[PDB]
Amino acid sequence: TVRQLESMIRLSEAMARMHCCDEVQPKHVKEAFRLLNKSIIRVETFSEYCRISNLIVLHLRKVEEEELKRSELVNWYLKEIESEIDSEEELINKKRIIEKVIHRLTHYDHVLI
Amino acid sequence: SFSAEDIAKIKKFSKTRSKDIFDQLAKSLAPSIHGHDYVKKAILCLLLGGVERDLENGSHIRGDINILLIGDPSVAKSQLLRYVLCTAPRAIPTTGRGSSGVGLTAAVTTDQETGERRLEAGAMVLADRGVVCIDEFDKMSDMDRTAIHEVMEQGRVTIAKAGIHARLNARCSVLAAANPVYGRYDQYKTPMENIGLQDSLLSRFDLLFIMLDQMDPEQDREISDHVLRMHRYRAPGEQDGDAM
Amino acid sequence: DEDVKMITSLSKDQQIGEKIFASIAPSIYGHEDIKRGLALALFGGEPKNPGGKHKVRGDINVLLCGDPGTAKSQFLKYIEKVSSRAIFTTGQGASAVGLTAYVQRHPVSREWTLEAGALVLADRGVCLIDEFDKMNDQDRTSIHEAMEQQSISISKAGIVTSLQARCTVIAAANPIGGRYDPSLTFSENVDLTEPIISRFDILCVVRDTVDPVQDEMLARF
Amino acid sequence: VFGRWDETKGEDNIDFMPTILSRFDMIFIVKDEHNEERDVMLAKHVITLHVSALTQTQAVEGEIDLAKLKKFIAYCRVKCGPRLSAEAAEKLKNRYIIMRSGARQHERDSDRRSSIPITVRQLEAIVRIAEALSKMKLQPFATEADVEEALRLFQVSTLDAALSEDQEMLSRIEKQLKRRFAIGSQVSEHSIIKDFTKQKYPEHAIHKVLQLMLRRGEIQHRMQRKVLYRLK
DNA sequence: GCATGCATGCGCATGCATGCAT
DNA sequence: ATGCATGCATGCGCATGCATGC
Ligand SMILES: Nc1ncnc2c1ncn2[C@@H]1O[C@H](COP(=O)(O)OP(=O)(O)OP(=O)(O)O)[C@@H](O)[C@H]1O
Ligand SMILES: Nc1ncnc2c1ncn2[C@@H]1O[C@H](COP(=O)(O)OP(=O)(O)O)[C@@H](O)[C@H]1O
Ligand SMILES: [Mg+2]
Ligand SMILES: [Mg+2]
Repeated sequence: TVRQLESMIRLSEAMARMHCCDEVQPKHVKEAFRLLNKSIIRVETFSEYCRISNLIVLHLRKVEEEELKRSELVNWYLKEIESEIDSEEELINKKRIIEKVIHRLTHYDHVLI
Repeated sequence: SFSAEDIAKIKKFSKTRSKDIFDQLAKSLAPSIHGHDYVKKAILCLLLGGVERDLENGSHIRGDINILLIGDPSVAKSQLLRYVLCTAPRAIPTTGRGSSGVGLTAAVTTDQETGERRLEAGAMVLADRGVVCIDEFDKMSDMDRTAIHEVMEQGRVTIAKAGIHARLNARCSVLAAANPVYGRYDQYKTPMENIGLQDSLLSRFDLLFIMLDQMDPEQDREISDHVLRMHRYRAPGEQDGDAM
Repeated sequence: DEDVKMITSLSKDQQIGEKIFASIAPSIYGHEDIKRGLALALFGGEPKNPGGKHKVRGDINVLLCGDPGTAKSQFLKYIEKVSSRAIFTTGQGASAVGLTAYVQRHPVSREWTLEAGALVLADRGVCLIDEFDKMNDQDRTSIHEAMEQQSISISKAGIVTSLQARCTVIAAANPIGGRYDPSLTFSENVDLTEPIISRFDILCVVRDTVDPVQDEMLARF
Repeated sequence: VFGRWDETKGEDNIDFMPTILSRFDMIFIVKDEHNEERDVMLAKHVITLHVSALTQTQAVEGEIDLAKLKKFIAYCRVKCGPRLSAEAAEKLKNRYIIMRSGARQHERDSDRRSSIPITVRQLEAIVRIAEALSKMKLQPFATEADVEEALRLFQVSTLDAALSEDQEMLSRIEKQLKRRFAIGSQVSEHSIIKDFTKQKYPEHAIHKVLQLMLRRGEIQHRMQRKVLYRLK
């Protein structure tokens, strides 16, 4: 939040006081920014599943709002990926993965009906 | 809160009726309440009471009786409790959450004036050789029941706080009124589920009565007749339409 | 005397309302709707009472609910500064002015006094409440009776009194989970009860969506 | 309990136990009866009241002033108090017996314990209402008309609250719709309307059931408002 | 299973009133 | 004759025990 901005300003002032300089220069701001970033720790649980789910939700909601079935969705996703997959083995593996993910989303997560 | 020549009346009535004395006394207990002959007989037995016995070894045998009434709403239990309160000489009403264990049982307070510790009597201590009526008995907490257990067993209260210890007499009798856990008495379920009380508490009670509001047309007709006859009544010597 | 003429001349301006709306909270960036609602609350309305049977109040109570870091307290501080009779209090505790009336010997003057709540002291004024969801049972009951009946009844230490509490209430609050969820209703996102929410005329919802341009402008300010 | 009344659910909308409910003499239930023509009347009435509050404060048609009404009520309460008569007592006896028998029959047929029982307390409440009606006229004895009015009021309030054919018919429609619908299937509103009109049920009941299901969240709109689908 | 709300004893100092020993 | 120690509330600060609510 903005409290982080105030903390950054305070840390820059503290660093300037430490170095006895009369003005705040970008080095102190960079140090404060680095320290604040190192303070934050990411949560460990998966990202690929979230990205695929978000893409599916975005596509389905765009289709619904602008104006398909499960097979149509899978075909559209494969068509979009076409430029990214070079071999048939990877294509079929990704197809199985997305089919399982869609089944989980429809049945387990209840996100899609 | 006695006459002189009513002794002759008492002697004549006794020597005449003999066996019918108990039946007539039970029947005329409360005209305002219709039915419930066994409950009236039990209340009369409470009014009369048993005999306390003391033996050579100092053992004590209780002589008081305890009765618990359970039933559907609007079966005139609170009315009976109020009538007992009015008629009994030393009658004390104590509802479920109205008084706690410290109020029912005497306590110790340190006097600031002299620095000593004194005893303040509780509700049951005051009602020696009397009657204590407890409406909404089911709402009472477990600890209060445990405290009441000693009085119901031997009619004595033991108190001890460092520097003072005493035993007070609590030879009293208890009326209790409670509602079923389900609000209305379920006919199909066993009485154990409906009452929902531990075996020790029921055992320490002497009599258990179950009252039901059976919607029989003849009983309803008789009850309505009695209720409206009582409601239409006006005291003699009072002008009709007078306020109060 | 000349002030009245100046006010009348200002009222003749075609954009007086926009000027008044923009004047509130100069140090707070954005939130035009909040400022407009606060202006409407400050100007107020007119109570009505046909005979002595049906009373209708004219005060406009305002409730703001928002995520942390949205400067909810600054609006309350500015309103306290502007208002001639404004009483500020917090539901967290250790407030300078209490929210419940009581009779006590004052620690300073050592005299037997009856101190009323902030609602009574704010009669014909403004009452600002911060941390509206941290209140206890007594404060909630007092606020409910002051908002419904517009009066406070006291029965303590042999004293039985009824006091008027005609005031306008402005409150600030945060969501239950620390972040507003659009998928749920406003009632489900606040610890308050429906009858309390129903009293407020204006409800404002503040969110912290990441807009790079707005964030850059706020940082510059 | 749920914040707004659910007509089809009937009971379980009251959290109070039957014990505390037996003490109350009368229980009234108010619902938001949504009529297009009614809302306009309410809005116009409110606006007219707001406008006329500033100018005039006068009785509409012979209405008593607040102070006069207060003094009159106090005088009536202080002065006299009436009691019932024999014929009214017999009529009330017959009506109470019939009502209790009907309540027992309804409880047996519905196979569910009513949350609003009928006991001697209700009879005493009716007696009290009749006595109040007689007291209102300063008469020393009540008449049959007062008893009839008290019985009408007690019926309209208590029997309507407790018995809460329209609602049973709505329950029938709800059961039929639950049996016909399936999870994940789509149904057109016209199909439902045609199916239930061929069964000769009123359209308003169907619309009310659909609105209640929408409130609960079982029914959702797929394509605009023409086709519905079932959720849980 | 524990922290907290609500009495209650403990120890103390402080203020207001009065009653008379040096 | 006069100034002071004491009896009687009352605030202050504290610890301790009983009940309950999550
Ligand atoms: N629009 C804004 N313009 C200027 N400063 C802002 C703005 N929004 C937030 N701030 C700053 O954010 C800081 C956060 O403190 P502030 O008291 O305003 O927070 P708050 O919204 O009341 O938070 P809390 O939810 O913790 O009570 C303040 O120093 C304030 O100046
Ligand atoms: N058998 C009966 N005869 C006469 N009156 C009755 C009878 N049963 C109930 N009533 C009336 O109904 C009321 C019941 O109230 P109450 O005694 O408080 O019920 P409960 O004690 O079961 O809660 C009483 O005022 C009483 O006048
Ligand atoms: Mg009773
Ligand atoms: Mg704040």
